[PDB]
Amino acid sequence: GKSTTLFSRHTKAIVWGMQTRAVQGMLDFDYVCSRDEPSVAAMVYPFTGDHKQKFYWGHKEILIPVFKNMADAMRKHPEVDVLINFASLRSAYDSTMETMNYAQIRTIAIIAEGIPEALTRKLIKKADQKGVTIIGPATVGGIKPGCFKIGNTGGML
Amino acid sequence: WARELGLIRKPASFMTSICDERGQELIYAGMPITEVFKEEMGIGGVLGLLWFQKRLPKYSCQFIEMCLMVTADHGPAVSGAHNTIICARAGKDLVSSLTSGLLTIGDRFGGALDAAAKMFSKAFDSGIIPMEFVNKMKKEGKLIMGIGHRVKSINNPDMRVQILKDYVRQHFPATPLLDYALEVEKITTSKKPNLILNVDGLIGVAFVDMLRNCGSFTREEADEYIDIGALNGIFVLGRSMGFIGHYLDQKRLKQGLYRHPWDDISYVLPEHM
Amino acid sequence: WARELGLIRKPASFMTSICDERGQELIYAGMPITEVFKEEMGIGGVLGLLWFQKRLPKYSCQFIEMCLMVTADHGPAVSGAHNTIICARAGKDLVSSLTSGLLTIGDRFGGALDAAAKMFSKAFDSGIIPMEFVNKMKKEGKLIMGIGHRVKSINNPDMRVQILKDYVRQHFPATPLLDYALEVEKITTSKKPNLILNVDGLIGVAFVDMLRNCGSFTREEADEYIDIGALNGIFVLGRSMGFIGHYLDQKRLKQGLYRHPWDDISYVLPEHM
Amino acid sequence: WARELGLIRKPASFMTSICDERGQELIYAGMPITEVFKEEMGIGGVLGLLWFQKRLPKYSCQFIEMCLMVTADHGPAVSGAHNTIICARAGKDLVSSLTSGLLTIGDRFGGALDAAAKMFSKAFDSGIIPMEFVNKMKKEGKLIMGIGHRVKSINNPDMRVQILKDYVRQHFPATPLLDYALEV
Amino acid sequence: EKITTSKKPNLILNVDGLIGVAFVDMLRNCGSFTREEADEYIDIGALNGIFVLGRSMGFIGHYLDQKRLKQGLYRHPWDDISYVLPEHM
Ligand SMILES: CC(C)(COP(=O)(O)OP(=O)(O)OC[C@H]1O[C@@H](n2cnc3c(N)ncnc32)[C@H](O)[C@@H]1OP(=O)(O)O)[C@@H](O)C(=O)NCCC(=O)NCCS
Ligand SMILES: CC(C)(COP(=O)(O)OP(=O)(O)OC[C@H]1O[C@@H](n2cnc3c(N)ncnc32)[C@H](O)[C@@H]1OP(=O)(O)O)[C@@H](O)C(=O)NCCC(=O)NCCS
Repeated sequence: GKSTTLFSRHTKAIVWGMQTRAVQGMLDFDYVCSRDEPSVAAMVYPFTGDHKQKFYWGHKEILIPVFKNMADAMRKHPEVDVLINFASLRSAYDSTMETMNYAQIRTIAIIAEGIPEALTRKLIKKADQKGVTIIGPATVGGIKPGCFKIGNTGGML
Repeated sequence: WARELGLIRKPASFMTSICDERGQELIYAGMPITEVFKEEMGIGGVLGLLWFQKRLPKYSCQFIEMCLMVTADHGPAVSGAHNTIICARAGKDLVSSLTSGLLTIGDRFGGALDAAAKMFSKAFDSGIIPMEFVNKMKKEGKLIMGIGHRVKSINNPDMRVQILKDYVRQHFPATPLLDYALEVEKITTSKKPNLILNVDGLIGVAFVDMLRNCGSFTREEADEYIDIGALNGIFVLGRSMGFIGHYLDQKRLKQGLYRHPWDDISYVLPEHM
Repeated sequence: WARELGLIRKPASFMTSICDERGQELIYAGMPITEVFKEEMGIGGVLGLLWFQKRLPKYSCQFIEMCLMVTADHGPAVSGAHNTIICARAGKDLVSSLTSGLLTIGDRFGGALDAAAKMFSKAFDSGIIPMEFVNKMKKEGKLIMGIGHRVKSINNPDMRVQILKDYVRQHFPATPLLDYALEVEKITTSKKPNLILNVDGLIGVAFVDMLRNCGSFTREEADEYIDIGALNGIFVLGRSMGFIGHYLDQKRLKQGLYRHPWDDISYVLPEHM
Repeated sequence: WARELGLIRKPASFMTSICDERGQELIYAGMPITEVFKEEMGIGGVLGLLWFQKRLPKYSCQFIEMCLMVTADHGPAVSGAHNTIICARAGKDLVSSLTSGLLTIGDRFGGALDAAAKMFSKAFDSGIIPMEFVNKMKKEGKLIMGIGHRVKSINNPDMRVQILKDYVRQHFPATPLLDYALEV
Repeated sequence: EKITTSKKPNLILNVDGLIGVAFVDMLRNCGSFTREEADEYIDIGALNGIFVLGRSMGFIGHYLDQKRLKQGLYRHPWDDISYVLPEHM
């Protein structure tokens, strides 16, 4: 299940958490890398209803929807394969337990810092049982220049 | 200079998908104003444009004009026209008198337009009989919105309900929710003659029919425009003509300040607080 | 019971010469609602009945519908549409959003509908040549209301003042005040090209001309309604469609609460009070 | 004449149990205006008289005045003050400016008063542990009205909730809701 | 007031006039206003503000009281109206 090409030039992600600065940094990276399509499909923040956040692609503006429940985010958007999880250290474990059992997700990225060791042990166990690739705790993420950037890897533009 | 030079990039709020004003022509929803006047769409047509952003058919634009002609003034007794007359007699101006009349269009006066659509379409998609919908609504102790009227009855009917019915029977294809509402009306007038299907219920169910049985609204648009409140706007924009008429009339009769005599009050104060 | 059997004689306030709601038919000005719909008078016809209490001719009713179509939404930048958008983004409701936008239509926003009619009709009834009028409104400060634009100048018309001007010159019999206003605009276009006759001035002078040149107004009701504010009523009832459109649209794009960032404020507080 | 010689009858609407304006003195709730000014109650005292129809104690009166002092202006960035500035700049007048700024005080602006009263009273009279209440609200997926403030923290206080907290701790007898609110 | 109370005995200095002249007297007799601000604030409308802010307590009192008495919708009966419509428009 642990594939080789994690991120490519045709990847699209689902962000978990109201992280408009990080998503706009990712969209600026994907504009700078001469990439045709943005690498974010939708965002998840469960504390308000669905809407469309407005983000900046190059010189122009586009819209990225924000959902409340993860089930609608997986149903409406099946082309994604990577879920970035900006949840806190106390709400990332349940978020990953909910998010691993979905179909289209091929890799998750737990950017939180301060997870319990028993919780990340159960998380690693379910991750190797399912076959997803986990880039988890206490990270800033990864960056594949020319293709993809996870969160705020590297810093500003 | 940096924006016109094009090297700054600022995030604009206020998305507003209606009425692009800049440029060589005042574009409405998507249609320029010369095309609006050339296609002869009336104030119902520009209501369809500005509110729904869908160019409506001609039997629906005329129905919107019929709604704004029927939901005009209904006398000065009712509470909104009463507040407009009180403020115009205290000599203010048009926007404050019309506005202090418009801040009574709530739930008991004139804001049944949306609840008599939400209720009648929530009891039609979970399909019950009218005789059980009335039983449920009395059992819960809540008022069937858009079924009651203070002064009109079946022995004293309001004619503006009949003018809309004789239009929505002919030019409207496939209007079942109106038939459902008429069934509930006669079920309730069999018991009490006071409870007559209002214009504030007939316009609600006829607008749900006009949205979901004519074109250009699928099922999420035509329920979003009920949940958002696009049917209260029909009453507010229709009754603005009556409230401005009452301001102009009380300004032309040169009436004085209103005082509301103490023989109509009965102060019921505590003893010694 | 004593008034029903008739021996009390209490004096009644609220004189209201409009819209007899009682009885069996909803009677408008003097004409029932069935005659209103049978004689095919639109919302301009019921505006002539409710506001002016006259049976307006069929060109004038269509002209009032034309005015309420051009004085609809004119972009969300303006003060009233901005207030409606801020109240809709604070999640309020339709009547408080539209109402708190409608409390800007005073003098600086929406006041050119009435100021440019009182000006052009005070300086036409005083017998003043257009060059003397332009020079009289020069020595006293006082920029001429209803004249001016920002882009659309000449050989580049307003294209919604042209529709109204075409309708008035084709349909109105004996229109002297529009011709006086066009002489004033021909004099003042020589100064700057973008001093074209505004739409807020053209609706004012065409409305005053319609009142004092069509039938059933003498000349002393025909400027009583100008003094009272029928033109302010025309602008408020026209722009209510645009403000309700802005409420529904900001409710439909699901916008959040507005904050107006401190980069655009510049507090100029005193030192220590 | 027919009611002055007392023979007719009239049902009178508008019951109004506040401020009898007739008679030889402007009576408030039950207390005349000379007693209002002799008993030296501030505007909190007449807020208690007109709104609540009780003569509130003199610590609750100063607390009502303290609430009307801290819920005064909080900058013109916020939406109601912004609408008041737009209507004043369109040159209207005081009552249309203040009124079209007042018609934003709904649920997202200024509704946190009634919302945080009713939420913390529905989570206390149906008694839950505070740790279970915050988990219940997180599980349902809505925020708690009361708590917030992006600038201040436990490091540096707000200094306008601090003065209110000082007043209720130094004047209020038997305050369980505040204690419960602090717990959360 | 002394001059005009001799014509009719009821013409006394009203509360709505004593608050006005005592407020103007405060602004132009106490410190911190010069004399060009203390007649600017009267022209701007800072005396309407005293009435509106004072009367807001009474109007909120009437709202809370009419909500607490469970009073229903008002209709204002036709025997208090006297419609004076035209004959047939
Ligand atoms: C507007 C309204 C107050 C007029 O009703 P009304 O003539 O005053 O009737 P009353 O409130 O005086 O009488 C109450 C009785 O009639 C019942 N009733 C009155 N209106 C009712 C209604 N729409 N639906 C169900 N029951 C109603 C009450 O349940 C009560 O029943 P009871 O005999 O067992 O006690 C009321 O019908 C209503 O709120 N309708 C919904 C809002 C609306 O449509 N407004 C438009 C017309 S103003
Ligand atoms: C001097 C200069 C700036 C003035 O330009 P302008 O277009 O006339 O600008 P203004 O604001 O003065 O025009 C206002 C005129 O329109 C009138 N006007 C404006 N608004 C009006 C309104 N609503 N109603 C009626 N009249 C109005 C004004 O009263 C005034 O007319 P007036 O001359 O009778 O007083 C212009 O001539 C210029 O650009 N000079 C520089 C050229 C040069 O030498 N360049 C260097 C060589 S390379």
